[PDB]
Amino acid sequence: ERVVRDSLAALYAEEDGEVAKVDGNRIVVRYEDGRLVEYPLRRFYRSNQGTALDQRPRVVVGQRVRKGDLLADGPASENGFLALGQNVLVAIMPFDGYNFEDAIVISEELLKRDFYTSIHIERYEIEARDTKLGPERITRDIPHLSEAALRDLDEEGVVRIGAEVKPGDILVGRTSF
Amino acid sequence: FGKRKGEGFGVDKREVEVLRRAEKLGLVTPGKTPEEQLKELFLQGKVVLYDGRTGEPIEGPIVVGQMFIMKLYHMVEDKMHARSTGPYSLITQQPLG
Amino acid sequence: AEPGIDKLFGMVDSKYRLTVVVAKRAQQLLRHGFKNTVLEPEERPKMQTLEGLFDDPNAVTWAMKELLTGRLVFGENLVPEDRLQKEMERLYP
Amino acid sequence: QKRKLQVGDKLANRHGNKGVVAKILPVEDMPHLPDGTPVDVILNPLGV
Amino acid sequence: SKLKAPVFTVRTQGREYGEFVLEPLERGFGVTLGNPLRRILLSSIPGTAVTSVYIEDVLHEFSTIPGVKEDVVEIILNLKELVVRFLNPSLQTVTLLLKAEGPKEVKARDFLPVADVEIMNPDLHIATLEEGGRLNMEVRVDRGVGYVPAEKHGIKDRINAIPVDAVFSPVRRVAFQVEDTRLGQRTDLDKLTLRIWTDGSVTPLEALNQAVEILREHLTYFSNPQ
Amino acid sequence: KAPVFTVRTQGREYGEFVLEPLERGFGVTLGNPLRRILLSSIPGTAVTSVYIEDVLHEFSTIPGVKEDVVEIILNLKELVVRFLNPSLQTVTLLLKAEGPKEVKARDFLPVADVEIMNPDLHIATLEEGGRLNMEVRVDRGVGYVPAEKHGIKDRINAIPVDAVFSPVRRVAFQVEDTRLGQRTDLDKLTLRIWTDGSVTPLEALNQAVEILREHLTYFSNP
Amino acid sequence: ITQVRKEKKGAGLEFATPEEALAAHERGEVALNAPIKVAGRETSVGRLKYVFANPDEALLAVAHGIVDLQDVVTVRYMGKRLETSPGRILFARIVAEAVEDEKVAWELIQLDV
Amino acid sequence: RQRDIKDEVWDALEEVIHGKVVLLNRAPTLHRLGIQAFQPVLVEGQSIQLHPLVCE
Repeated sequence: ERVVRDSLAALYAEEDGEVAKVDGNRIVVRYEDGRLVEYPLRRFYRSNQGTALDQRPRVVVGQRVRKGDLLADGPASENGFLALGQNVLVAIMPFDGYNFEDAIVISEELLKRDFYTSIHIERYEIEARDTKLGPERITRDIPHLSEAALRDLDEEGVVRIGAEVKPGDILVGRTSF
Repeated sequence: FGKRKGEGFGVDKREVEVLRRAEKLGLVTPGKTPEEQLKELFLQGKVVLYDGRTGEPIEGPIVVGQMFIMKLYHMVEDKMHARSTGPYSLITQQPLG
Repeated sequence: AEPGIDKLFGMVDSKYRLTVVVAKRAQQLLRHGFKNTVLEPEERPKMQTLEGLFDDPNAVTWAMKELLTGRLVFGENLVPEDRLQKEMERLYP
Repeated sequence: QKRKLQVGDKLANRHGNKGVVAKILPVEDMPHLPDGTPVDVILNPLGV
Repeated sequence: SKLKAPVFTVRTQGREYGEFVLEPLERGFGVTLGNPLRRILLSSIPGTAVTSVYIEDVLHEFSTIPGVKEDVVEIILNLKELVVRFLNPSLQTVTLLLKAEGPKEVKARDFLPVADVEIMNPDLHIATLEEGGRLNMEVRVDRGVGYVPAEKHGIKDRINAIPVDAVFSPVRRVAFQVEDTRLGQRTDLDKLTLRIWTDGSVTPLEALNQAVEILREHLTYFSNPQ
Repeated sequence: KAPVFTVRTQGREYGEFVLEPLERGFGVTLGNPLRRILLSSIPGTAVTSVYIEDVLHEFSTIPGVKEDVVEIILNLKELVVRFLNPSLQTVTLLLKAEGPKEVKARDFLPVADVEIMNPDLHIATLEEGGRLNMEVRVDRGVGYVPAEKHGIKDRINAIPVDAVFSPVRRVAFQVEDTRLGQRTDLDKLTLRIWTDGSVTPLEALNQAVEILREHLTYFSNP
Repeated sequence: ITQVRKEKKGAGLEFATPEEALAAHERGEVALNAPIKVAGRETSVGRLKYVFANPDEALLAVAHGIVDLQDVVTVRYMGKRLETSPGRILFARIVAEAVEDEKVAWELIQLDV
Repeated sequence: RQRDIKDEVWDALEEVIHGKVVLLNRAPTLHRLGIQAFQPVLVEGQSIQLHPLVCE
């Protein structure tokens, strides 16, 4: 319980009061002072190690909140605790050698209710430099490639937010000589 | 076991069989009623478990219960790395990326 | 394991001689396209497809079974390489 | 991307049981309680 | 000394739960019958589940809707719990719409009623809204079998649509009890009692009959030797 | 879609049965109940009781005979009896031998509509002055019934014998992973069946799927 | 699957005739696999009450829950009557059918352990 | 691409790896058996399915 607030993953309340606005992006609270404090929730910010840092609210719209109380969960957190994973009904037994030498067998029931579903964000990048034959630019206009291949690229060459790309698909354009 | 006892369900023959194998194993106390046998057995953190593929009860009861297992940063898709060929480095004609 | 690998190791004075024999035989089988096989039609290694049984594509398996038959003769300096190759290529394109 | 728990991924408890997803067996062919509750994870006891 | 045809009792509680007694059976038949039926029940029973989701002003699953407490991720997570009963067997796909706004709690009730379509769990909270919060979405529920990941089917009704993990199997839990019964002259005979917990889209009796037919068909597969 | 069923039998005793492919999990789903039925409920015959002239109990060895009484009873458990008469439930075979004579199962006096499948089965040997007079009872049953369980005797001093009713001596199935298309976890059900001879493996398997189907028909009238 | 059941219920009691030991087992006085001295020899109840002709038959009976794979019984293997569990001869025939040589397989393994 | 995969293709794969073997090797290689050949068998998932025996 101490970890999340000491890790500053989950955002808490600075004073007793009522939550006027509850949203996934932000949580605004009205305190006893009458002051309106907005808490912009960090939503799926890429970690240095890849895992998504998200913050999900836990307080109903327009409800009482005390000082030092949870407003929204942090990454790997449930109800203001540290939830690095999900506790699952584990049976400790050999199974046809599938659990062999620390190997772990798993029910597809866990995949059913999306237990152990890690959101990972990879950071890709393209940097341009100027050469005498021709510099480099981030554009949608990419030679010898179908529009169907550029289906998920906007005008700027950036992959459209919300698209599903696969290995081989284009993320950012860049052309030189 | 209370729901089973409340509905009107007796003990499973498979359960009594596991209690036989366990009595042979000496986990549970001998001679007591299957509900008490299963009581002491559950006290041991073990339950009568049936192999879903066989149906026959897994002879010798096994330990079950929620464990806070967590997924680790060392997942597969980041690590998987197979290749027929690969573009060779310019500084050295060994394949790199 | 491989079928008859024991008898195969027994046929040779060296497991690696078995290696070179099976290998070179497989090279002959691929260069000639299995038409130079000493395996009878019934002895041909089969494989299960969605269509049905077909000839085993792998030449190594073929060579190992051919060697199990003992119909193959292996040894050092059996025949000059040029004449050998030209004869085997004369019998099979 | 929301990477689910495919075969091979590194699982572990807090007690040092570094584990690897063996075979994600369906709800059917997995050990289950007499009430019908299907076990979520099968652990090798040898690892203890 | 041949055992005749045992009796078969049925004790169901609503549309979700059902009990099915068979007795007396010869020794060994309790689990011999009890288990394969269970397997087919949990595995290969056709059902319905949310396969697609498109929310307005939402480009992907990992987006979050203004004025909405739950993110699109958790919203989809709640939508996976949606039990949709298709009244008509021939029908295999339904696109439910949902428009809600203001300080209200969006539930399975707010789904626009479709002909021959019945939501079994109306109290399922999908998302919480706010003053200025607008939730407009179309979810596609299909009929299938077992579990199909989003990466497999990849169902997208439109561009901004989001593939949803489909837990088709309506059966939630299966058990079966083997009890000691006798016929007076002979003892140790097995007594079966099949317990079936279903989501409600199909009756435990229906699912059991389907499992029976599946097993029987699989036995028909053993007819032609080669 | 439709699974092919490749059957490969060698005589009346052994048979392999490949069913491929089956949707994930169906391999054991078919294998195990068929296995249980095959071992427990296939209509078979066995020597339930055995009587001998000078043998009071099962453990008292036989004079003039190298073979142990228990050994003989064992060979009689191996004795495969086939009832040509579908309505025949029990047959009492008899055996008369003396001098030095290696008894075969064929030495049993022939009974109408009763065929001993393995007559060459060595039951007992005899010596100079040795006499063997026995009567073995065969009943139609299913599965395995220990001597104490059935507890039947045609007469006094008649020895109860563990009934090896099930003509299927063994059922061992390997559910090996086969592939069709992209699916590779499909369940190739390799069902191996060892029978005694009275019932060919295929007959046993078809009787098994028949029994299972019949058991599936029960989910009709509440 | 290859270890005997060192049960304590029997406690090495002396028995004149084996049928007395069978009776004692049926009474529940003595476990099936507990060490017992019947007459001159020392043998458990499982080796007397359950005498399996065929090694296949032994497993046939195991599958019916009649006996276990760890129950020290009497099973006849390769024309020789053996004192061992059905699981142990299960292992023997595992080796045999794995190597397709029934003789040198039984000669290979050690059964009494 | 990824959806270019088909039943026929996987069948062809199954045909070519039939009779062929892959040299599996663990880090770090300490001895001769640090690498060993295995006939490839296609399996669901994205992880190498290794034989339990050769682990030691």
